[PDB]
Amino acid sequence: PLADQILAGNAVRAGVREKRRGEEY
Amino acid sequence: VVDPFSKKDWYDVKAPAMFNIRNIGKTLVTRTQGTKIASDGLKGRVFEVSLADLQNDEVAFRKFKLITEDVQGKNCLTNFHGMDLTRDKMCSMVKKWQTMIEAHVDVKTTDGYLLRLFCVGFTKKRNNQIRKTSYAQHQQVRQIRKKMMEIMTREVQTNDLKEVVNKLIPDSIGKDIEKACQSIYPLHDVFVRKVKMLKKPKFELGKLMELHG
Amino acid sequence: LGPQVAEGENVFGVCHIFASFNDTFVHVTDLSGKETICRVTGGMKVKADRDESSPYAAMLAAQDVAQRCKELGITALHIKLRATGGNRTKTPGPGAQSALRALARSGMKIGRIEDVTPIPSDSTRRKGGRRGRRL
Amino acid sequence: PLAKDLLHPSPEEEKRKHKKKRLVQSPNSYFMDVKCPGCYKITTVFSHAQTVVLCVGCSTVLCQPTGGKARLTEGCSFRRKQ
Amino acid sequence: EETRKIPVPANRYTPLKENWMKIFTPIVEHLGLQIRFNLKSRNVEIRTCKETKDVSALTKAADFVKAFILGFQVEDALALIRLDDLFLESFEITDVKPLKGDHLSRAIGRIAGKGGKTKFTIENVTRTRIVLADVKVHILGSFQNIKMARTAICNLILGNPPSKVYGNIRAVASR
Amino acid sequence: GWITPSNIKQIQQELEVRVGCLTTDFAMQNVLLQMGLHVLAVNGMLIREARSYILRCHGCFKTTSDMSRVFCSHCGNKTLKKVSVTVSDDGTLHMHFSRNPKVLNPRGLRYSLPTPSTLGAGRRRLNPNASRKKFVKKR
RNA sequence: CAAGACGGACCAGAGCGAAAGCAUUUGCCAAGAAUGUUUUCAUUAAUCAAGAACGAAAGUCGGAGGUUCGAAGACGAUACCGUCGUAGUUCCGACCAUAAACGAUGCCGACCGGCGAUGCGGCGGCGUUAUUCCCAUGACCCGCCGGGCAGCUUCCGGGAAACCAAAGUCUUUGGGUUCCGGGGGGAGUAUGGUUGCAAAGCUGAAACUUAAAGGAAUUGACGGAAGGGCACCACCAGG
Ligand SMILES: [Zn+2]
Repeated sequence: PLADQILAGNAVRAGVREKRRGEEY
Repeated sequence: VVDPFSKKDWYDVKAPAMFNIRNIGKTLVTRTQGTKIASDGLKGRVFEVSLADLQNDEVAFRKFKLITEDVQGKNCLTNFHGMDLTRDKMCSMVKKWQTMIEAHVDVKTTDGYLLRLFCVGFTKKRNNQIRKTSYAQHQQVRQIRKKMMEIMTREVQTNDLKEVVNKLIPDSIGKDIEKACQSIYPLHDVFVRKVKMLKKPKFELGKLMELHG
Repeated sequence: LGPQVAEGENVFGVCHIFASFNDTFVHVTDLSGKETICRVTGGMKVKADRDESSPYAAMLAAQDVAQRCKELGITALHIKLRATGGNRTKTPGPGAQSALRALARSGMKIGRIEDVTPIPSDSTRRKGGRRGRRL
Repeated sequence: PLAKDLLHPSPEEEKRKHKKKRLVQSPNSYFMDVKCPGCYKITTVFSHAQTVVLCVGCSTVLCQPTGGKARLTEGCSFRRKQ
Repeated sequence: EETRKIPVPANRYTPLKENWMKIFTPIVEHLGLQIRFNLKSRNVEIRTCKETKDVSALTKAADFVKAFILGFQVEDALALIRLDDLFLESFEITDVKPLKGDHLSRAIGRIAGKGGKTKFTIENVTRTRIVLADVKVHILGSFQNIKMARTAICNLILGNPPSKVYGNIRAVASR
Repeated sequence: GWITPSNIKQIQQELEVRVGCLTTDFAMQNVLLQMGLHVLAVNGMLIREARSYILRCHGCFKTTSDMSRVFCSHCGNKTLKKVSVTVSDDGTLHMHFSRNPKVLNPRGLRYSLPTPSTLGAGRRRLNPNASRKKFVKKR
């Protein structure tokens, strides 16, 4: 839709990105 | 340096007595300072009022132009000047696969009001018609134009403006054209789309009293 | 100044919104058409010439004329939208819509809306040539 | 297609065709007896007549010319020939 | 109470009928307005009722129906309901240069492009919505977005090839 | 005839003891009212009259109540047409045709074929043997 | 109120005309195609050298009018654009005779597949409409015939192919006839002739120069361009 496009351009993408970094006996 | 609107005043303008709504509005008039007369500013005031502002249950696309020439002290008097149709009605009324037939006459009434009458008519698609287009041939267009010219002439030439405008409120002339031109080509929605004040005789007071009762 | 009309009943002015391609004229006048209440255009409000025909300028001019008529006593208004017409474009643009929206927010009640843009039967040549356009 | 007796076409197909495009061409017209209502004489009238045929005894209009077949007036009777 | 009527041409009666549900619902639940469509006059009439919310939005509701009359999808006209800075601009192709016959049709095809692609591209470039009638063209968007879309459309009907307008409008959107 | 927001909850269907039915589709309501069993609705009161549209075939004379189907069941042609029906509580049904020759005519039905979703619906309803614009193309 | 302009929408797979072209009403004038025809004449026909008539726009001579637009031109900004604006655009009478004046596609005749749309004329028919109109007529509906404008479909055949129901009936080559082309440039140029007030129109070379010029469709590389993913040998905050 038009308003969805306008609000997607008005907001910032976020969400998923897997960043792989980095006892008993 | 000073507001001009304090010197102004207000005149209440109302329609002739045949309309069930009495008051049609208020008008700003300058006051008399001796150089010019306040009644002289109302000798030719032209008002545009839709018919739905003049009747309750009737249609709105028809509008009347009224001439104003008299005032009697916070009582304003108007007179007929012509009519028109709303532009959106005319624009929605011109469809595609059908013929538009236009006619006009210059006719004199019983009391000297020389009028110019316009008529526009459109052809019907039948209730079982399968062809996309419903066109009238040129000779049939000529008979329709002659018929509606002579019908409006015979309806307004020997008639007085009281019953002329009482025909104009429900557009009985359109019903007459729709009934009478049916035997040539079925018309769809015919209207007297314009009445023009061509010539106006000498002004008299008692007739506007009969307009206003 | 309170034109001797009670509470419920109202006086109808008529507003001509000349939405041109350079600015917007919001012109309010009496129902006859001769006596005019106030005429405030887009260039009377904004300072530059970029935004003479902007919707914001038309909005602010509509606010101005609405306030001017409300301090007089006119609450009801008829509307005559009017593009530059003639040979040119024949549809009221965003300025007229902005003026109508602003006059709606101001408390003004709308009467009859009608386009009064001058459509010719068939007029003369346009300001363009055989090839020219806007841009 | 590819098998049809051109010598012996079906009669409805021959009547369907144009009058010149038949196997042997023939007219679509006929002559007819016309009996005026005000008399009892017989008038021989062409179906596609172009002139206003008048009664020999009554001097009344029998047919009106048209683009195609002639239009007989109301009240007169007609019978085809041959 | 205020009322406003919207005409419906004969080519828009079936689209109006088919998705009438998602047309009358967003007016009666959100703006609290009271609507109908008469077949004798072929007019969609909107008027305010007692349980009206934000009376100075009635015009917006009318704009809703108006956009759907011009050929816009109901999602874009519902965006016209939601956003306040959304406007409508209409003009003819011959209204800026006289094109007759096949030249007019070629100008229409240049605005549309193959599969509508060029037209669609301009939309995603300008965040607008364009529906073009037989000779009319209508743009729905904010003011500067309307100006950019009008710029691209006017350049395409000048005779500039769609490739150059494509590249230039992408570069202008980048700015 | 006006539509208010107060009537939106009221407008569900045609609105007029121990056990009832919450059926919605017209087929089950039709057979229940044919049997005389009292059918109920989302509202408190029962249904007295039930009117709707079905698809009747004019080739093999078989009716189908599926409003989305376009081919017939027995003959299998694209030959179903809209015919209205109305039933009551007593078990009496009356079903209305249309005596309009526009619906039943073979006008746009014959055209030569080439050798071998809901958008663009009105373009198909035009007959192929007609004037389209010279620089437009049907696929 | 006046002045000249122009006839929107309706306006189309439409109609008319030899083409160029043609759209406000009414009246007058004389033409015209198709249709219908158990009329008349009896080969009176087809094509074009010479020759003649018309021929968009611009342009040239004289009269009238100049609304809008507007070559040249004067200003302002940056060949593009804006303001003003001359000739012209308009009418009348003579010249000019040129256009992508296109179907980039002689004219007449015959044969060779299908479909249903449309314009006109004719014919046949259940039926509905002029508030169940009391027979006819106009408006629709179905079907047929003839000449048209124009589509869709086809392994008819043809073609270099795009495609064409003609651009088919062509090495199985002959229905009649007019104009016209012979690799690309020089060059539609020079000169001569002819027409024109002029601009120019019609006819029109050679010397020389060159191995190409061009047509039909199809993609594949082709710096690159628009979306994403990842990375402390990329970055933010840092050490
Ligand atoms: Zn069946």
